[PDB]
Amino acid sequence: PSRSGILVFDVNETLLDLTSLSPLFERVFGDAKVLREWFPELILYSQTLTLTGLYRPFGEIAAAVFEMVAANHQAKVTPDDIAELKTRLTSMPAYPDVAPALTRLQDAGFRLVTLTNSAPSPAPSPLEKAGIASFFEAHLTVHSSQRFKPHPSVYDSTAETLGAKPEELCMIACAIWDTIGAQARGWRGGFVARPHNTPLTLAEVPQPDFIGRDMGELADQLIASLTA
Amino acid sequence: SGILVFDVNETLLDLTSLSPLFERVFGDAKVLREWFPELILYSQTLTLTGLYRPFGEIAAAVFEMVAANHQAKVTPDDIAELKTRLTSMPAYPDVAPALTRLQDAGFRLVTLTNSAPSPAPSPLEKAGIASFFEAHLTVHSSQRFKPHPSVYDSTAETLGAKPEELCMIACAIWDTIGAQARGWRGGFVARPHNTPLTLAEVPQPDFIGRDMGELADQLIASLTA
Repeated sequence: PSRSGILVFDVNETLLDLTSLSPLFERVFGDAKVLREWFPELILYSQTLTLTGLYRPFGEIAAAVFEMVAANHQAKVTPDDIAELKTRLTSMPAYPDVAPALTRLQDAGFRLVTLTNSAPSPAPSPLEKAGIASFFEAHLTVHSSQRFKPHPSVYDSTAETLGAKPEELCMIACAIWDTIGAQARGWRGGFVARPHNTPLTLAEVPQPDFIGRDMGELADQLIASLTA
Repeated sequence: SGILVFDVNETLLDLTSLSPLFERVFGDAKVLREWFPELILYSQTLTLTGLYRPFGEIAAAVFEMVAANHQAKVTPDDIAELKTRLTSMPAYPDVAPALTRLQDAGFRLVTLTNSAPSPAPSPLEKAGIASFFEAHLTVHSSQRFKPHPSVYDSTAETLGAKPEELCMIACAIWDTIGAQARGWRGGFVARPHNTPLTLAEVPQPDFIGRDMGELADQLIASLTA
């Protein structure tokens, strides 16, 4: 029974702050801005392996891509750097606005779930460390699909697992590519702006059903919609 | 004998020629290196989700998206200039000699690109190197971007070739990965800001050159290995 609806949250960038990796980019590359290059490269190659029928765990593509991007700049990279990337990736802090919005949405009767590209860790997971894991009834990953978002099977198997119908699900992300993936499967999409994350707009591509400049505004819209 | 299938953007045609537009709009030409992966990422996203728009339009919408991300102002004029520049990239100096060599060596030469067909003249025609090729293929008719398996299979089908007779040439390792997954050979050419991805269990390129001349040496070598 979905209640107000099921809200399926993306984790990296959406809940957890990617700029917390900056220091490592500042040091190794002499420019923190390289973060904004390495990340799309990472997403790109995860969707590449997905399209060609290959799978390696996200953190591993992340390390290979960090190496790749390093070579591209002629920047030196030690096995120490790669381990720190793993450390920082799995320890990203939650945006301050997340816990109050999760509280409000729970109280408004929403079911709350996470769906990430990141492979299962041993405990503690990044959200556990961040102190926000317990807001959610389930924490799912692409590892069981052996394919990255936005492949349809990631969303479909998630809806299966939750015994939910697409009309009852809402994918929440700051990445329009993830909302696009979910909407194409019949889910609703909810966009939350994060610094350096604005929506893409393109003909024939459904827009998000809900948009907020931050998680609190998005929760205003999701809650408003229950009675609107 | 062997069919070499060349990626076009970045590989044959010089992407850094877009720099002055990134300089002007963003106060930093390096933003080129953020925009371009976002573009490829979104093309692949559309393909994965059953959506399609031409590459040049994804390019424009991603350019706007990245502008907003930087809080940089962007007018319809800036977008128009992106189109013009995307369709006018010059050939790297090393291309015509390498292609002359490969042709004289007996290779069939073919191009394959994500970019939609335009009215003549094409980017390759303007650069003066189109005529080295026997065919210019695009993903357009199939409405799926590289590296979706069907792009390569439909290419082999179109050329009446089997996978063993084909070698994908790109500075984009994701494109060589795409082709090798369908049993093609892959040939990687370093271009500035492109180095190979090395990842466990992902096939490496069959051939690697630090430029198109060196790549052509290795391909000419494997003729009687």
